[PDB]
Amino acid sequence: QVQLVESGGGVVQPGRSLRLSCAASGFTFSVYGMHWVRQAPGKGLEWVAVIWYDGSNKIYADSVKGRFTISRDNSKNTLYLQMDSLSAADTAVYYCAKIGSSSFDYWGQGTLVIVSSASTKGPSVFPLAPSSKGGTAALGCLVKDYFPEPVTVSWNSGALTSGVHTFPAVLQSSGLYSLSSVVTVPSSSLGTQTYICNVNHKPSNTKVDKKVEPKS
Amino acid sequence: DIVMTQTPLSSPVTLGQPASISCRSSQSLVHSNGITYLSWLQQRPGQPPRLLLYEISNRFSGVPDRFSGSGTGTDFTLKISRVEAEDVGVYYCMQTTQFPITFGQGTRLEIKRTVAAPSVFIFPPSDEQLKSGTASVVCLLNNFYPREAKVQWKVDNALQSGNSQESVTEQDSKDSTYSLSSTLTLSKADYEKHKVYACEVTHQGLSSPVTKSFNRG
Amino acid sequence: NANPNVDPNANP
Repeated sequence: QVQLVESGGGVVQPGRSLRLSCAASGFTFSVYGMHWVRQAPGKGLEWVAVIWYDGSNKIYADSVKGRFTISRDNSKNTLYLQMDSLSAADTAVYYCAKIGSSSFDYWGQGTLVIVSSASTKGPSVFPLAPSSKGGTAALGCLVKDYFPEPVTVSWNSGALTSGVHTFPAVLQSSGLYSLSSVVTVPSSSLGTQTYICNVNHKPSNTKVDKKVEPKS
Repeated sequence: DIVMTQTPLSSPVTLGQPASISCRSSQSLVHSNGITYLSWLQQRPGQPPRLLLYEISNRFSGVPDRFSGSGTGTDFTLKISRVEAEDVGVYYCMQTTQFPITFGQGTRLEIKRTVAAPSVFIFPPSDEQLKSGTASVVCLLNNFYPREAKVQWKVDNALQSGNSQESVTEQDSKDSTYSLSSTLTLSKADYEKHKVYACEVTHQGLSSPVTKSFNRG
Repeated sequence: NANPNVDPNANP
């Protein structure tokens, strides 16, 4: 039940700052050093910084020396990372990692930090109703015209998980993203069971819950 | 910095067959205390990395016995005796003997399986989007192998190119298939200029091309 | 040299 939960990701203008958090549970946070690792979209893993169990010593990667600062609050079991003077090269998914088993034994889920000079645009959720229907029908939602990445798409507030295929976003010709999230469900539940898609675009603060009704 | 070189970049292995991933370091990873601090990481699609092996060959908590580790010094190998469906993703080697912690580039493990035919569903644009002036027709291809497929948009029985974008999912961890969505975005004026909207799919599983169509009425 | 697996953790 060792679980690491990160937060603080979003979009930031070049030169500005952003602070990430990492909640630790299931172990004694005060006696383990911590790491920060990042992964650019489609690229590999790159170490960022390490902090001692008490914050007495700190080591940084050469690419982030002088801009990133690692810290921790053992009274909260939380690991922090202040990122100043951000660049488009710093766009990546950032992980915190616990030391253990002579390796990085446990990781957080990852949070996305994007550095872009483009305006933030909220999405517009459109329903994909089941009509053409053997006993397994398909329905979904359309998250269209948003920027930047990402969007959190869940079904039935997280209750519907099987058969879901959230497609990767595609950069349209208008510089805006648009993905689709579908789910195959038994045809006997198109009217007995209610299906709602939950969309959340963090950079624009837009939470949309849209019901996908059938289409006879 | 110790340079980690992983080979190859992609490995197409058949289901149930053994697989092996090599990792090479620029220096010896044996520390001053005589312990080789090399680890193997597994990153499933859309998930964080999880620890498979530490200190070359030691298995982490809840790691299946089919994952194995060998090699010593500067050459290392991660071996899977039976490749299963949960084994999809990228694998990274990591050193923790020096403090500039360096990772490998990664080895993507693609799983070869039998042919699977795609499930073709078409979705007309919503009336809510029609009020916005735009209209998007989605063509869904669900659970198919291999990844190669061709989706052709025929608006009013006329091949259309240039107004459609596609998105293929990653290989699934339950059936090792793929899913594809093709969105044809047109204006409402151009949408009401035609009647029959169809997407024709050709796949290795499909003997004859499958066409899903709807009319604006 | 330092041990990244032992030094950043609490001393036994």
